[PDB]
Amino acid sequence: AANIVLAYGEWPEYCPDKPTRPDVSVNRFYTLDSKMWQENSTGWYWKFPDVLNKTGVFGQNAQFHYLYRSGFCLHVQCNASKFHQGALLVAVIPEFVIAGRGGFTTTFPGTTGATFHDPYVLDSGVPLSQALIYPHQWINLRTNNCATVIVPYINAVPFDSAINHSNFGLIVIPVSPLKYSSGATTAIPITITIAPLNSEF
Amino acid sequence: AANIVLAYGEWPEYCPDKPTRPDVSVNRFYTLDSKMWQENSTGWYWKFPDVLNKTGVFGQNAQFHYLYRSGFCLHVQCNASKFHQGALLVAVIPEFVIAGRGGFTTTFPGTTGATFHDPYVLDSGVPLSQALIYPHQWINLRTNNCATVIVPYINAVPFDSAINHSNFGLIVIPVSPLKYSSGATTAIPITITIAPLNSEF
Amino acid sequence: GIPAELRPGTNQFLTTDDDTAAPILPGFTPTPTIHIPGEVHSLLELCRVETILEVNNTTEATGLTRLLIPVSSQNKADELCAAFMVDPGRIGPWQSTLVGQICRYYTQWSGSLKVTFMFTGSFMATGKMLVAYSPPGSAQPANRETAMLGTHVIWDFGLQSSVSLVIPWISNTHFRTAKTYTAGVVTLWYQTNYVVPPETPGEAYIIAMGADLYKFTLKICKDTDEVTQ
Amino acid sequence: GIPAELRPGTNQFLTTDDDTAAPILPGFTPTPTIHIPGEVHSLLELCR
Amino acid sequence: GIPAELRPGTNQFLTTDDDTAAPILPGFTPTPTIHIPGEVHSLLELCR
Amino acid sequence: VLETTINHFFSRSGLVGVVNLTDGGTDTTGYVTWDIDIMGFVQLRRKCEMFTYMRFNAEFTFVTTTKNGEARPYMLQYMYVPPGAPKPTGRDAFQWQTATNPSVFVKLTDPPAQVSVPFMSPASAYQWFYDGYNNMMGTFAVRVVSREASQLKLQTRVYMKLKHVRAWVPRPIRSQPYLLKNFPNYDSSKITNSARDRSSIKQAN
Amino acid sequence: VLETTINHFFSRSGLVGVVNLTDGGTDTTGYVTWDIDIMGFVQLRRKCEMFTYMRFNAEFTFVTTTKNGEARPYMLQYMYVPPGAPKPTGRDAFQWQTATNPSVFVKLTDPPAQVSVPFMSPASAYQWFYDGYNNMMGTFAVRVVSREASQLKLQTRVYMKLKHVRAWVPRPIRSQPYLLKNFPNYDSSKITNSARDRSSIKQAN
Repeated sequence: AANIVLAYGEWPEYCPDKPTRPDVSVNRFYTLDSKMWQENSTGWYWKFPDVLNKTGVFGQNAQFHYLYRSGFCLHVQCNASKFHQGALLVAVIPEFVIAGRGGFTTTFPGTTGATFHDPYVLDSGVPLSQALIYPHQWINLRTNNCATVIVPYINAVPFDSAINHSNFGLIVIPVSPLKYSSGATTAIPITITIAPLNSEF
Repeated sequence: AANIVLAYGEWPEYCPDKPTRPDVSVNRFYTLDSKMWQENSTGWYWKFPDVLNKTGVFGQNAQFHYLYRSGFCLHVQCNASKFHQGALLVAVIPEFVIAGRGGFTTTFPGTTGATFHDPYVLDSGVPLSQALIYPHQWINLRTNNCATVIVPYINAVPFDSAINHSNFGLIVIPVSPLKYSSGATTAIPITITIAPLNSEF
Repeated sequence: GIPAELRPGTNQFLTTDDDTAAPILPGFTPTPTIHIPGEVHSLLELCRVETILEVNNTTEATGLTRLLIPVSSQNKADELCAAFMVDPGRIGPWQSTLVGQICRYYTQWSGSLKVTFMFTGSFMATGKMLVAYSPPGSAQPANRETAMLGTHVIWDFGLQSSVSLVIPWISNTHFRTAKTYTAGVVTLWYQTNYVVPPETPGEAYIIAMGADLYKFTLKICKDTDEVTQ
Repeated sequence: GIPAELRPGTNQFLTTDDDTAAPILPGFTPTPTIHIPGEVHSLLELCR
Repeated sequence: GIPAELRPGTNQFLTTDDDTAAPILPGFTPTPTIHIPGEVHSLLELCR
Repeated sequence: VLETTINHFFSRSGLVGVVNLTDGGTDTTGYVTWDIDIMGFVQLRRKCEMFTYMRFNAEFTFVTTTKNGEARPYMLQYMYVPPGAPKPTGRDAFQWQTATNPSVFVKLTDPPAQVSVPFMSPASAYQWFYDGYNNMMGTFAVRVVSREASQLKLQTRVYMKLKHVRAWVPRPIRSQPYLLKNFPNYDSSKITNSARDRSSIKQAN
Repeated sequence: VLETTINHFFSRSGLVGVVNLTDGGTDTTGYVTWDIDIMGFVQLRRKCEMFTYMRFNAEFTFVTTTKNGEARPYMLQYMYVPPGAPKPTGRDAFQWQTATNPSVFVKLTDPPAQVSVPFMSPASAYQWFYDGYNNMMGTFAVRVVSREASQLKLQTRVYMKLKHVRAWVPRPIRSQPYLLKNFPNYDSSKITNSARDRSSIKQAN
């Protein structure tokens, strides 16, 4: 089953004109730790390029190389029995900025990611009902257990520093809480996969 | 070995249209007294046409003839053993003007020329580091012992009085002081040669 | 007459406005132009002329000595000789150049540079130097090894008397951008010890020069911080 | 010069008026545009 | 009307300015010219 | 269909700020600086935050009055300090004579002055969301031109108008009150809600 | 690339000088002369000295105020004395009536007057370095036009703008303070240095 969301409708491409375009182990499938989602949860978010800053050979190439460019291929899976019910909203927010509720961990959560406090406002002070103006896909356990989103490189400058600037973020927020009759597995995992596309350094 | 610097990139030419264009003994090689350069020196400068005001038949033609036009061919040689080390900056400054440190000898040094007081500022109040925006050549004892510079006629009026106005000047400033182990000749001579080009009166 | 309406912006004097002024002395024909060599149509023409970097800048050195990179045979292999920033517009040993001076007239620049070195030793002296460029974001290299681990040139002045290094790219941005800074470092390493035959001085000087490649550009006119009045 | 007569509506500042203002910094060339995905030419694009 | 903006140099009288003045007595045709010998088109004619 | 275009949506010049100048000789600074900020008032601020990236030119107009508002023939100077340039430190300070900072001279009785500021950024566009570690357009400064301080009290009203607007990557519209400028903070304890409340979900009216 | 052109580099009209006029009847001269000099202020002076030869046209603008600065309908006369012509010796002296000296008449309440002066030299260009044994452009003079002296105090601010600039034979930029006008003197005892100083040559930051 192939259902794919091109963000804004443009395939990632190499920059119009020397930077390096490595692919051997550079562009391949990175899979994170799985998030165990439960009835009481809030939902999670990740920051890119940040999440990969220490990974594989990319984190190494993410190191040094003060100029950075790339797209991505994001696949999100959920393993749930037919007796679980719920839904996830999977979105991609450029220049996603967490605000204060009145820290670097909030801005740069790292590999694990972070959880929302007030998802209704996204913790940006912004209504979640409108989050759908972003490249997004529903994961509804009734139909599809997996979603895939293609993100081109989106920035106002052709190159930037991967370390000090995270271009965008990924967000999985349960809209309808997980529900199951007793005896079923009480926590459903969510798997994340990142495949870089057209990386440059 | 022919390495020649055309000042600003224009060969001396006769004025676009009666003046006299004498060459018999008029245009030929004039060689000055040699300057003996030592560890403690400052460096020297000359004023043209002035330096030739009393010379040969040119100084005679420099006399009278209140209108004057010409270019030049400047060759500068240095006789030094392989055991001497140092470097000379040879430049040509149009409308070179010595200022006061707070005299006609400073403005018109004559055949011998004059020595700088504060070469770092050129005694114009101007940084020597930038003197390289002028037609120039390095004399570095490690490689070349001689430099040659071709100067066209440069003025804001087609003709002028050679007596009361010196068009430009020549400058040899040691940048790296002369160094030699004991027993070598302690003073290196510098020879100057002026060949007028396309003189008019 | 022709009906018209005035519009805001009327009767205002804009110092930068482009417009015509009534010629005060019409019918006057100025002196026609003749051909003077060396006309200059841009500042970039000037920036590209390489000039001497003053790398010795110190309370110690006074006269032309500040333009000289000292080198001797007393030094040991693998130890640093001299190092300096690449910051054509900041304070430091770019301030003696045209680039250093012209950049003061503009808020933003970018492009590539050229750094040329000229060795004046005795003719019979010889040895190797290591000219290395650490890019921005990294501190100056700790030793020769890590210097050899990045862009560099092995340069033997025994054979070739002068070497040119080219910084690939520079810009001044994030300093002003974050307001709404490190850049480059060039080092001089002794690869060998300076080698000398008998009865010749055994102390020399390197002369640093710098220039802008054609790629280099400028924007946003302003005035210099140097002048007092 | 060219004879003209002023007309009512003169020397008035209309906040919605379409007109030209004297460029304060002429000869300045701004940073040229690159291609950023997701340009929006109308609100109706959003309402849908 | 036609939108315009005044510019510095307005309402100034420049003694050397070249411009037109409103004819005070229009429709008046002066006496036409006849041929008088020795017209002079320049001072250089005199200096020589 | 025309009124829905982005360009028509940011048009219609309006008031972006007010500063009060007073010439008190020594006791009063005798001048005023105003940094260029679109975000001062929240009306337009909420509209600019609808988009991630924008590009445009600015057009300003200065309406100025004296207290009660009666106008008299005094000369004024509006100087524009480009980004990365020092601002005037005093009424007569030498920055007012800096040629790189453009100025406009107008008598106070005249119709207001207009000025067009182009797109000033080093990047390809302005961005009001930068996640990492803005967008200085410039500053205006005003004084009275005289040798002797003329005792006077002024307020200038800056009306700005965007031109040739282009936007990218739209955002959602903020549902929570703005706590402070330059940061998208929101009260966590009290959270306003998008829609009001009704009796029962099974009843419409 | 455009902002680097010589022509764009000398543009942007700025203040080349200020003179104070006072009409005191007999006790005060009641007029002022100002010789045309580019080199009065050192900002532009340092930029003109970058080149040996230059050619251009001048455009001037006169901003004038009364003390505290309030303006009143008085008539003023700006006369231009070309090089090699006598300057007015007195308020009412007959030079003001000389037709060869062009004049412009403007009411003080009006927007400032502009004037364009062409290239005046006998040579093919101006030169600020002449080694041997300058460049008089002209002079402006101002008075108040009245039969009886009207007690008044003025300052005029002359804003000049170059046009069609062409240069030749560039020079190095002066690193030493200017001691005095018209001569490139420098203190020999104290000599400022091009670059500042640092701890050690082996250390960059």
